Order: sequence, then C-alpha cells, then structure tokens
Amino acid sequence: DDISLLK
Amino acid sequence: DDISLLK
Amino acid sequence: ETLEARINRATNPLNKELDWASINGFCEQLNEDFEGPPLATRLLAHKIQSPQEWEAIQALTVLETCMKSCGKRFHDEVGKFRFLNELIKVVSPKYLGSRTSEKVKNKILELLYSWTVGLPEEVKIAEAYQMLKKQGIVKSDP
Amino acid sequence: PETLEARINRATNPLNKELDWASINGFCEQLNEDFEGPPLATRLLAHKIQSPQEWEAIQALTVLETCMKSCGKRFHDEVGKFRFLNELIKVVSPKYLGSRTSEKVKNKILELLYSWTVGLPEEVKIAEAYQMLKKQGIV
Repeated sequence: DDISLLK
Repeated sequence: DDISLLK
Repeated sequence: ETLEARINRATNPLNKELDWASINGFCEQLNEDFEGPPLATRLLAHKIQSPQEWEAIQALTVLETCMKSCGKRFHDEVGKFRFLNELIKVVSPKYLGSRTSEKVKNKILELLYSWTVGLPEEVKIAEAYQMLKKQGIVKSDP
Repeated sequence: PETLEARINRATNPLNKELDWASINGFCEQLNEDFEGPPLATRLLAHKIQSPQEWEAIQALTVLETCMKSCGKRFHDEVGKFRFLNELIKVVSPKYLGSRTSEKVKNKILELLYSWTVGLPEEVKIAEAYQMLKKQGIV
C-alpha cells in the first residue's frame, strides 16, 4: 500500500 | 540553461 | 504587487468565478521585469500541480492567457523542458497522471497542442507533445 | 469552510502576517475524524510544503509538525509511508528541488525527520528515509 523510497 | 526532456 | 501576490489571487480556490483582473494583471507584470518570465513559469507549474482542481484549472487559464498576450520573452520560458517537464508530470501516467483530474489533464493537452500550431518555432513544445502522442497519453489532436 | 482544503488554505496562506494557530489546530483536529482525512491531508501538505513561496512552505511544515504531535496511527502512518516522505526528500535533495529551495525550509524538514525518528522509532520508514539523507551527505 506504499511506494519505493526515492533513489 | 535548460534540462533534458522527461522520459 | 508581486507576481506571487498576483498568481495567488488569479488561482485562488475561493474564487466563485475567474478573476480576469488578476489573471491579466499577472501576464502584464511578468513582462515588466526581465526576471519575471522564468519566475512566472515556476509559480504556474506549482499551481498547475495542485491537488485542488479549481486551483490548477485557474492556473491553466492563466498560463493560456499569458501565452496569447506575451511574446517570445514568455514563449521561450514555457518552451523549455524546465517547464514542459512540469506539464508532462501532470498528464503522464508514469507520474502525477494517475492522481490528476481528467479536466486538468485534457486542458494541458489542449494547450500543448495549440502551441505546436501557433508557435511551431518552439521545437521543444512539439518534441514533448509528440512524445505524449507516441506513449498513448494523446490519442488525437483536440 | 470546514473542509480540509479550506482549512489548509488558511493555515498556510502566504498572506498571513503571522502563524495562524486557530486554523492550524482546526486542521489537525479536522483530519482526526475521517478514514480519508489523513491521506487527503498528507497529499495537500506535500503540495504546500513544495511551494516556491517560503512562508507558504514554512507554515505547511508548521502544520505537519503540529499534527504529528496530536494524532494517532491514522496520520502517523500516512507520513510514515514513502508516498509522503518522498515529497519531503524531493524538497531537500539537490537532485530534485533541493537547489531552488530555501535553506530555512530544508533545515526545518531535517529537524522534523530527526524529531520523528527519535520520538517515533516505530515508523521505520521515517528513520529509513532519514538515514538515506544522512549517508547521502544532505545532513
């Protein structure tokens, strides 16, 4: 239910 | 100046 | 009165209707200074990406109006990817696209196309629009 | 008038001559009573926090800081999700909006992220994000 941490 | 076109 | 003060009244969510006094006032002032054009495009890009539809919509009417009113000074600024990328993030699914109202997205696509015709010299605008067209975001010319 | 959008618009109003606690508190309380309240708040906050107008972003950050103090998991989880933390990372990282953002607005974001990693070690994502900005040399 969440996104991946900005690289 | 200007940046490149977004993908 | 500053551009920020102007843009804030021209794109205010509380407006019961379009405030042409403020909208046109913003296009007039962004040219009274040699720094305005690059600054106005950053203020518009932020308003255009607002979750509040009435805010982004008024902002698109402001962008639209200034394009017709102002000359190359502003046209060049909107014609840079520094600004076109902000419009692409609003309509491209790979970004805010999914979380953006069809009203605003279609409005951006109408303007993008209307510039490819009125301002063909702005090669960047045509390149950006052409991309949206091959990626599917734009099925046909509005 | 009582809607989140109307409250946030008053609490982070660029025209405010001074912080407006009434509107800021009203905003935190208003979100603590809706399953969709928190997600809408974080979304509306990320936008304000990213505004070119510093006084707008500082007040939005003041709202974020405040609601984090007086709210449950509902809002604490929305801020903990990368869906929100990324928007903050964007603001402080030069690789995104960092270069054009006032050092004041950036430092405040960094104080908050730290403040939360300490007072809310539970939210691993907050610490996880804070760590990346530290190793990244941004802190």
